[PDB]
Amino acid sequence: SKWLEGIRKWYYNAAGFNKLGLMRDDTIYEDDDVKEAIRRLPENLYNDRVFRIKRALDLTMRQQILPKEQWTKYEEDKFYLEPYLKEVIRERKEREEWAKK
Amino acid sequence: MTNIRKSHPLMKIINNAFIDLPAPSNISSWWNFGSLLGICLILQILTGLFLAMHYTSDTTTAFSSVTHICRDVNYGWVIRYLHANGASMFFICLFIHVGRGLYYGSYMFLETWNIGVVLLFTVMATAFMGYVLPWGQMSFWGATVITNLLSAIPYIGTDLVEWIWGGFSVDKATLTRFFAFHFILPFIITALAAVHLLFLHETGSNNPTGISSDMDKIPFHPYYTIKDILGALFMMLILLILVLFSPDLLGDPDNYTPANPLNTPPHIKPEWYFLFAYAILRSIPNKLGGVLALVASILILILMPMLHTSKQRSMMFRPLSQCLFWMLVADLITLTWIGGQPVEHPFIIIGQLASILYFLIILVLMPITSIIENNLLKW
Amino acid sequence: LSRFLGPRYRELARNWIPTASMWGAVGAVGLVWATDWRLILDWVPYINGKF
Amino acid sequence: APTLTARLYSLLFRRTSTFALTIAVGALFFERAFDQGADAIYEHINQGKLWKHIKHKYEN
Amino acid sequence: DNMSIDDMMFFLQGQWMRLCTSATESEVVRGKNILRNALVSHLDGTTPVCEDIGRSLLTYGRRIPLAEWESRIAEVDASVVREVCSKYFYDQCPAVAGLGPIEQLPDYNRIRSGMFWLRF
Amino acid sequence: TFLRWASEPEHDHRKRMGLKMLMMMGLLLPLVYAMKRHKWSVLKSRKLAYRPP
Amino acid sequence: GREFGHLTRMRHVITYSLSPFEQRAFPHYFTKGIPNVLRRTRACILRVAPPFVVFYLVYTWGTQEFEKSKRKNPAAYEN
Ligand code: HEM
Ligand code: HEM
Repeated sequence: SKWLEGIRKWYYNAAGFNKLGLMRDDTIYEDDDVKEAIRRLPENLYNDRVFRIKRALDLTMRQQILPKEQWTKYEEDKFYLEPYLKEVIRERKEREEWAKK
Repeated sequence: MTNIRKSHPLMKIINNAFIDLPAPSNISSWWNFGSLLGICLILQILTGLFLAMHYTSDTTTAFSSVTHICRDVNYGWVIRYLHANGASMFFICLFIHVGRGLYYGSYMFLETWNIGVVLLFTVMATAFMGYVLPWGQMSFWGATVITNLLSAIPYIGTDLVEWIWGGFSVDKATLTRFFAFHFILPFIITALAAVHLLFLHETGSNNPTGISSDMDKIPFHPYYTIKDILGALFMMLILLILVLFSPDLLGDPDNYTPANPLNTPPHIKPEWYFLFAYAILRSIPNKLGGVLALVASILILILMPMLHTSKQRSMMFRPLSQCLFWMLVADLITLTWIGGQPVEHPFIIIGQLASILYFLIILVLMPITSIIENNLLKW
Repeated sequence: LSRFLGPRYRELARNWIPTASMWGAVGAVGLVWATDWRLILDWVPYINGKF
Repeated sequence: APTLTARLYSLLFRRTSTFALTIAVGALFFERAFDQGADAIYEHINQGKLWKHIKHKYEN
Repeated sequence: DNMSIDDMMFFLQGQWMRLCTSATESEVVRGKNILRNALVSHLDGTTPVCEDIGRSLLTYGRRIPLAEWESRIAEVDASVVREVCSKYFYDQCPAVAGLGPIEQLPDYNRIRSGMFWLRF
Repeated sequence: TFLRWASEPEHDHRKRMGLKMLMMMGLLLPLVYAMKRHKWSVLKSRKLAYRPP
Repeated sequence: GREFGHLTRMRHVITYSLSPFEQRAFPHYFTKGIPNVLRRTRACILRVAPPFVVFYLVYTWGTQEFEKSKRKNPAAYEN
């Protein structure tokens, strides 16, 4: 596990979404399941996601990166969207299975 | 009362297109290459129209007409070399735009991407037909080889080739047909580009981070208008450098000799933008296999959206995918270089390996790498 | 392909196969008719008079 | 005490009409001046080669 | 409304520029009459009169009599209005504060561009 | 030299136009860049603050 | 469809901006710009350069090998 966690942390630091203040779920592609998951988010998390995204887009606009002390840590990254996305995908799978037979 | 910009129908369309279009605030200079392509298309249309006022499509007078444009039409050389080097700048911008689409996941816009692939095919056809028009040795023999490639198609290849030729081989009929087609196609390109922009505006524009930028949209008129003008100025600088300092840098010298159908030039190579496809064609020993590989090289952009497996649209946050992407770009440069070089022991194997690596990177290595990245992110 | 692998889609394929076969025949005849494909047209009795 | 730039604004740049007229006149004079200067530079760089530099020898 | 902010801003800036560039005598007379009525109506009752006295002493150092206000209003003409509006409103960077669903509110570059007319 | 003149009779004129375009671009590109920066400074200096209730 | 009014829903995000005429076009252009360019180059180079390094190696090897191929082989004329 520790070796796997090490390589995962290496990839996390290699990717730059922590540098821009974004969390992992902030960087997911907005497909229809993801759109429904975003729609279902509670207001606080939705507003926080919107602001983090806006701040990141602003930083990329000026080709700057957030100060290192403000970088999102690997441990403190919270997968807020993941439960909602799993629920949405489960509902879609159930609908597809019913359609199959 | 109403503002005429928002209410008059033509002005309404123009406003929604390039005045009040909500554009992401973080699009980079890689997002100016599309406007650069549009400017290149308009410039090519104007320059080609002025060239055609002095160009004659008969074989007896084609080369003499080109010489007349170069030496006797006032500022004719400016127009001619503007066209010749603007084609190269056109393909530079096309390749850069395709690379931007691959890198930032812009291919997820399915309709825009497919219309863009159609535009790429039409532009490559226009360039090939235009190159025949000066009727030099390179024009004649490159046309012969590229058209002869179609004969590999089973059971209809000979008939299709002879129909396109208008005869048994490339001759006056083929030259006149290519002139007519090279004239008409750019306007079809403009129409397809209009459809392209329509589909793009339907879904907006993807930003470099790959995340939806509806929160951070800015008007197009007060920002990207001046940004694109600046890009146009830089592109014009590069183009005028080519035109006024190295007018023959990107053109083969042999095309300045009148076409001799009985003697071939020492080297028969297509223009530089076609060189990677030419190398892929030469890589496969079988003729039909080579033609199919050449078609698949471009058609793989159609399959690119299906191949997408990463949970992230853009490669900005995917380092391994970036390594693969730059390997692909280097491989394309390698293919261009090999297509330039003669078919011999060192170049053949490098070309074969390069083509295999191109198809492998696009089809297998990239999706598996994206899956690995998804696992690494615990997605 | 995962979604379209079930009993209903297999039934749906069977329902539309006769229609798909019929349209394919329309394409087959149209191609031969438009191209005047002598290979196929020689077998047809009356049209064989063309050649 | 207005600076030169403020004076220029308040005189010509305030209203678009005077701005455009200034742009046009500047365009004409700049065209003349730049043409003269650049031609001088090119001639000096290529001094001794240009036909205009050697026509006198073969003329008359 | 959220979808009418841009239009209203356009019309407001258009009115500003119209006053700056091509004001007319009739609307000037209307504005002067409205100002006279506002001045006379406001200074009615002990509370507003005392407020005006105190504020005028603090600011103007003197309570400007209504006759002086009338004379100054009467001096105003279309030329005066155009001059002062061009000085304070034309090609001047504005200060904008927005609250609520203000997404349609034009970006500051557009707002500043509206402060001048390319025709004038 | 004569053959080069024959092949490219616009050589000297091409060089003159190239010099002129180099000077004109050296003038314009900084100026158009300055205009772009002037328009973009509002966004570049923009400060966004999240103030949740 | 996609118009500024109804693009998305955002709340409690306050943005402060300055007039272009009140701010400098090139603020700290070289003092800050050059370090930022160096940082961007450092981040990108490890991913970008190695493929082109491999291409350069391949190109040099191919050119040299072709030149050797054209060159005469003494053993062919030993007899
Ligand atoms: C995307 C647009 C275009 C591309 C990429 C393109 C490409 C080319 C190329 C590569 C050449 C060879 C020039 C040379 O060998 O020096 C050429 C020549 C020519 N094209 Fe185009 N062309 C385009 C549009 C047009 C249009 C719209 C016209 C006419 C309305 C036109 C008319 C000509 C003519 C007359 C020539 C002969 C110039 C010469 O002999 O050097 N072209 N074109
Ligand atoms: C003459 C050729 C072309 C013209 C005139 C043209 C025009 C444009 C323009 C004006 C844009 C918007 C500006 C921008 O996004 O940078 C654009 C974007 C785009 N084009 Fe092209 N294009 C051409 C070739 C292509 C090709 C060959 C492809 C794909 C193989 C393509 C696919 C796309 C895509 C996916 C976008 C979306 C980019 C984004 O959303 O960031 N286009 N095109």
